[PDB]
Amino acid sequence: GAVLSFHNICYRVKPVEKEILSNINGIMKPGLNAILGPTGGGKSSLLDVLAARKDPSGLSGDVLINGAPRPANFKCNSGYVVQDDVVMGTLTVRENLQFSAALRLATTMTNHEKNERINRVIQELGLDKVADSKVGTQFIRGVSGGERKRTSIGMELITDPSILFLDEPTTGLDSSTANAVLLLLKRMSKQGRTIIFSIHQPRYSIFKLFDSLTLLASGRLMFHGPAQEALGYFESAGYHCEAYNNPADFFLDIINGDKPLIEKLAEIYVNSSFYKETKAELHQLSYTTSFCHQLRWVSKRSFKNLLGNPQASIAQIIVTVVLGLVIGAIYFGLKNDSTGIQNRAGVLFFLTTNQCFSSVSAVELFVVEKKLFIHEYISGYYRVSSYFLGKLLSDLLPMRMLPSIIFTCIVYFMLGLKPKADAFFVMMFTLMMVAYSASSMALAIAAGQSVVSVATLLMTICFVFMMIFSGLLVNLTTIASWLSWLQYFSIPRYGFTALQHNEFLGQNFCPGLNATGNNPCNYATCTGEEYLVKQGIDLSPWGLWKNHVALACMIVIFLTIAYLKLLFLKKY
Amino acid sequence: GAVLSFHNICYRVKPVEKEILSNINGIMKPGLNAILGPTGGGKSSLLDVLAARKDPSGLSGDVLINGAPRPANFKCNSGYVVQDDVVMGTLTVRENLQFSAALRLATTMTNHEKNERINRVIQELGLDKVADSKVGTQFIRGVSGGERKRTSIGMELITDPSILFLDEPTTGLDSSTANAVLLLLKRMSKQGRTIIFSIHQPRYSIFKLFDSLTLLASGRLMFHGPAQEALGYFESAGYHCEAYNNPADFFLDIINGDKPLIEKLAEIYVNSSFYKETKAELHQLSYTTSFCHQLRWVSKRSFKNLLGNPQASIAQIIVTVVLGLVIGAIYFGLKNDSTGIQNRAGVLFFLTTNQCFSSVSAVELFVVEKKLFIHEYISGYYRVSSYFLGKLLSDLLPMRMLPSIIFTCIVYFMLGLKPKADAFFVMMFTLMMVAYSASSMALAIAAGQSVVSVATLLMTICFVFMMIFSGLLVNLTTIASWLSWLQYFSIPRYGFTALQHNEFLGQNFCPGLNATGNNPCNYATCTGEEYLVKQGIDLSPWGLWKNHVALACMIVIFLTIAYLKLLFLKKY
Ligand SMILES: CCCCCCCCCCCC(=O)OC[C@H](COP(=O)(O)OCC[N+](C)(C)C)OC(=O)CCCCCCCCCCC
Ligand SMILES: CCCCCCCCCCCC(=O)OC[C@H](COP(=O)(O)OCC[N+](C)(C)C)OC(=O)CCCCCCCCCCC
Ligand SMILES: CC[C@@]1(O)C(=O)OCc2c1cc1n(c2=O)Cc2cc3c(CN(C)C)c(O)ccc3nc2-1
Ligand SMILES: Nc1ncnc2c1ncn2[C@@H]1O[C@H](COP(=O)(O)OP(=O)(O)OP(=O)(O)O)[C@@H](O)[C@H]1O
Ligand SMILES: Nc1ncnc2c1ncn2[C@@H]1O[C@H](COP(=O)(O)OP(=O)(O)OP(=O)(O)O)[C@@H](O)[C@H]1O
Ligand SMILES: CC(C)CCC[C@@H](C)[C@H]1CC[C@H]2[C@@H]3CC=C4C[C@@H](O)CC[C@]4(C)[C@H]3CC[C@]12C
Ligand SMILES: CC(C)CCC[C@@H](C)[C@H]1CC[C@H]2[C@@H]3CC=C4C[C@@H](O)CC[C@]4(C)[C@H]3CC[C@]12C
Ligand SMILES: CC(C)CCC[C@@H](C)[C@H]1CC[C@H]2[C@@H]3CC=C4C[C@@H](O)CC[C@]4(C)[C@H]3CC[C@]12C
Ligand SMILES: CC(C)CCC[C@@H](C)[C@H]1CC[C@H]2[C@@H]3CC=C4C[C@@H](O)CC[C@]4(C)[C@H]3CC[C@]12C
Repeated sequence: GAVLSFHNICYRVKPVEKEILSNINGIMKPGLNAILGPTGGGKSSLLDVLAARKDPSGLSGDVLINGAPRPANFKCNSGYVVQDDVVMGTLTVRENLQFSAALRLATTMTNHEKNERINRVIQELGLDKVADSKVGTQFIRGVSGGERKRTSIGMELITDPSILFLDEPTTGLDSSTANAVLLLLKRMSKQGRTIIFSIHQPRYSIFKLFDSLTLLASGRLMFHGPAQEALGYFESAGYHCEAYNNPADFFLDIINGDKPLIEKLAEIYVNSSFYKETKAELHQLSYTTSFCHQLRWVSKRSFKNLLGNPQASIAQIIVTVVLGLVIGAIYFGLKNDSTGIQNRAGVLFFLTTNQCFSSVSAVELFVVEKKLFIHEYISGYYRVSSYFLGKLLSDLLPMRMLPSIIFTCIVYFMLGLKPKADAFFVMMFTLMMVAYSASSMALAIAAGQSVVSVATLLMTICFVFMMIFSGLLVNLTTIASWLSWLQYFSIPRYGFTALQHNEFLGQNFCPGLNATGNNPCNYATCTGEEYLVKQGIDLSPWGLWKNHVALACMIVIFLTIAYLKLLFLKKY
Repeated sequence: GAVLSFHNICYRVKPVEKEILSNINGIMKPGLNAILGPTGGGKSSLLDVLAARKDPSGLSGDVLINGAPRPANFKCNSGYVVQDDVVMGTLTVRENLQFSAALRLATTMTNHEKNERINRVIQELGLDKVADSKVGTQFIRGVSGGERKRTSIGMELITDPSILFLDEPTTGLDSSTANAVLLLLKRMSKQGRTIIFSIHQPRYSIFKLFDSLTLLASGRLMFHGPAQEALGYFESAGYHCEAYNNPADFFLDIINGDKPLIEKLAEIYVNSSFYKETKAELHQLSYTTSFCHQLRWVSKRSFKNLLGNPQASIAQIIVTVVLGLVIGAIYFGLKNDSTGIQNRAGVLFFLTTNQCFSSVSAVELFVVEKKLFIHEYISGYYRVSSYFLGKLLSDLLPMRMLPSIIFTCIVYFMLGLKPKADAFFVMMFTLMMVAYSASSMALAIAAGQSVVSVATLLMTICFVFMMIFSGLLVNLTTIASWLSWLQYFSIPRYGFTALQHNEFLGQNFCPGLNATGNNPCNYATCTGEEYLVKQGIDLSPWGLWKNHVALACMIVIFLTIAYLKLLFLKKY
């Protein structure tokens, strides 16, 4: 079996440094081990500390498995259940179990066998009635909290872990289901699996199931040893219970007071035989799956989440179509007359801005998953690179490409723009590039930010500032010499400039050309080239492709920054 | 005392109609009355049904207080605690208690006395350590769940209610605090207060506190009567417990199975003496505070929430200032030259759009409170009109007015616009009006909508469509005769038109005027009046003020629509 141990553990949290956990020692031999205590004692903190999930800065003690230190593949053989559930709502139960099993369990086993285990676990936890039901979403009524909790438990139970940690496995579950869950854990722990869990308000039948007990309170350790001997240990010191029915309530009624009480009990413990014995024993003793597989399964999960979140995919497509048709009707039949310039520039500007501002929604779905991503990374699911590229090939690439195609296909021929294929495809390509660059910038800004409202604000502000330098609201030749340099950071500038260059080039907007020919007018701006020059634009085709290479470089740089912001993030 | 009763209750929920509650009967005499049952049984549903919070369409039975029907002032003397807490996070505990006491309790009592009661309740619930701490927020670490729950309880406990309903008063609380809470309830119920509550996993000491028991399961009623006699009732029929320690666990172990089991037990009950007796008894028996006070306290709460939510007030002000300065630097020194027209129109358009699009954030804070508003309305806090006007005088009026002032004060003199006071104040007034109209439209759209992402999408789309008709992106004289009518629904059109009219009117943009004077150029658009005409604008001052009256009418109409959308909302 696995004989976990610890000695002289202490912990600190930061400015001022608070000591959540003080001197703690104990041994957790195979079987069933529990951690009772009141709220705020330090239950969850200790549990994470034992499962290598707290920053090692505060930790100041030795955690040893079987005497030898922590194995490097430790996280590949231990499961951890979270106090607050982390389960993708837009998926079903079975999808999530398949995902966890697929990424964590080895791929030598056939898919039929993994599905077999999944069915077995569903039976064990009593989830047949909601096996295929969707977990909670803001649009669909969610499954009951108990079923969600059992799902979180199963996602880790399927891994066949030799060591298992649970933080409040039974919170909100009715008594019968909780009894079923714990009987299952006992049946499993009688095979060598070393289980460690916290719990609130057990019943006596449960309390007889224990094999080792730990009692945390205000950081300090009150008692550690066999479950049976705890009552007698207290009996000797005092509190002749003889009246309470459930020993757990009795144990807490002493912590809660029913010189300082905490210190008194803790010193009684350190003067107990149990602590001497455990100090004696302590002193005496002292990735699974390749890159491609991770990428594929992450991308599939994101496919499903995106299709199930119908405010960034379907709403976006529909509004794009409606806008395209409306624009087509409004600007219909563009004329080479006085009004031609205004309409043409306006439509191009609108398309550019809409592409730029349509990326906020997609990244926002990337922000919310932060916590989920951290939990899944620590647990040992996927690398960082895999998660990044997966979310890219699932969200950024597919959905952002379509709007440009639809917009151009509808608009170009209704309005009456340049009647050449080259211009058509150039317009489509340019819109794609601005869209991707905006999404990249949003990812860079919003990567590793917990809150969405702040990120949305920042991105919106940045886009506004970029828009002021587009080329239509202000003429860029009037910009002061000490601020024109800012115009090179503007995505809309490159997109709009490139769209204007390929449209106005072969155009003349003064209808009377013989009349215009004899005496041209100084302040007339008849032709497209003159307007182009006045806005400060080159005429050479290099003057067009320069914007595209700039956009590509921006894409590369911003994606790299996002990857690093994720990499040096605090995953603890 | 208060002798509640019910008879033949049934309930339905809708398309297909599901019957959540079947035949139910019982009496809840003064004292302590509990409602045990498993998840999904119908606990919360029954509790709401008894407290007049379910739509009366499904209800099909008689709820009688002391034989006489439900008094009209019933909600003025009964408190109701919610299963999921509804407590304003941005406030402290004491602020919330003051708010509830101020609006619900009468104003004859002095404020010192109300504060006295608040302190007493804080002592009763054990919240001295977190009395002034802020409740959970997305920026500040939140207080523990137990303290939040106790706060929700106190907000209703302070009312001195003759009848009190609780849905899971003790969920997540540690045993000691829960014991304290229930001992408090018992001490209070021994004075005539009739308490009715649900609960999960009581302990035996608690179970002895009961005076009446109700056992719901899958809608059906399993047992109703004195707490003591329940065990013997089962004993007679079966299940010779004699082994379980806590009777509550025993009672549920029979519902959960530890021809159909549910129907069998229910029929055993209807064949019991208890049901005969209660059927016999049933057959035998068968605003506080004015408008101004509500308005003031609602407005104060919104002051505090807005100042505590630093993403719609402080961020907005700061970004406004930064944008104003940047604009001032960019367009600095506008010249009456060829470029004058483009820069002038662009700056005006930008200000208009920014005012229009800056209203999404404020309304979004109005959306999230929907659920809270419904709960507070039903409980009997405030009228609808009060809540509306309060949120208006707190959020819409103050914050939306400032941006225009700041924008104009900074911009007008840096750029070099019309050097006349009249134009300055006209510009300020116009910006105010567009801002208010946009906020009104957002309120109309977002009133009575549960989700924020959908509302944000809708408002953004509407503003975009309005913007396409502003007057700059497209010339409105080229619009087809069968779509120009849509331009009269555009707020930015009125604002932008009014800003342009008072600026370009006294301007000439062709620098060589003697050169221009001898031979004017057809396609020249030198003066401001010509450009104004070409965009399709009247020159008479009525041609300016018409936009303002239109904006005012839009404001009035949209606010009225919002009020009605709230009024005919389903408050049940
Ligand atoms: C003048 C108008 C035209 C020019 C507009 C320029 C926009 C540039 C946008 C890209 C910047 C970027 O990508 O920011 C990248 C930075 C990089 O973060 P980090 O340093 O690696 O943090 C490391 C974190 N650790 C320690 C955990 C690793 O992300 C941020 O700081 C997030 C906030 C950025 C706000 C930027 C607002 C800029 C407003 C400019 C107003 C004049
Ligand atoms: C060219 C410039 C275009 C400008 C368009 C501006 C439209 C503004 C209308 C506001 C009406 C309003 O807000 O009314 C309020 C309505 C609902 O009202 P209700 O049914 O009474 O709900 C009360 C029901 N109760 C009483 C039972 C509770 O909200 C909405 O419908 C929100 C959807 C509006 C979508 C607008 C999309 C426009 C697309 C146009 C494509 C050509
Ligand atoms: C989508 C229309 C447009 O992109 C455009 O092409 O013209 C200009 C402009 C636009 C959108 C927005 N703004 C603008 O000035 C300001 C703005 C704020 C928005 C906010 C508030 N931000 C200031 C954080 C949102 O929450 C959601 C969408 C938002 N969209 C916009
Ligand atoms: N990262 C942290 N930053 C600040 N305070 C913390 C941090 N982690 C814990 N604490 C503080 O330590 C105290 C106890 O936290 P802890 O995680 O141990 O809860 P707990 O004892 O396990 O009870 P429960 O399971 O119900 O959450 C709390 O007051 C908490 O504020
Ligand atoms: N408005 C509703 N729409 C759809 N289903 C509903 C609605 N109200 C109740 N139900 C369903 O009726 C069943 C019983 O719901 P109920 O509210 O009574 O549970 P409960 O008594 O509150 O238990 P608990 O408080 O622990 O969650 C549930 O399956 C629930 O989904
Ligand atoms: C119908 C037209 C005229 C409306 C204009 C387009 C916008 C306002 C409409 C078009 C289709 C709509 C979507 C249609 C379907 C869904 C799925 C539903 O579970 C939530 C709302 C949501 C996401 C709608 C949001 C609003 C929406 C995007
Ligand atoms: C951290 C982020 C914002 C870095 C910003 C880097 C951007 C602005 C850099 C990356 C590559 C650069 C471009 C490289 C080459 C060209 C072609 C030249 O004939 C004009 C300048 C131009 C177009 C540069 C403009 C600035 C540019 C686009
Ligand atoms: C481009 C310029 C104008 C950006 C303006 C950003 C300023 C105005 C915004 C951006 C993010 C905002 C911060 C977001 C979160 C917090 C944490 C909170 O505990 C105090 C307020 C504080 C610190 C906000 C203050 C306002 C803030 C700093
Ligand atoms: C439910 C919502 C969309 C109501 C829409 C009502 C708006 C569009 C109505 C309300 C008041 C109306 C305005 C009242 C007076 C004038 C002045 C006149 O010289 C031109 C028309 C104009 C400007 C009207 C246009 C239409 C108008 C603005």
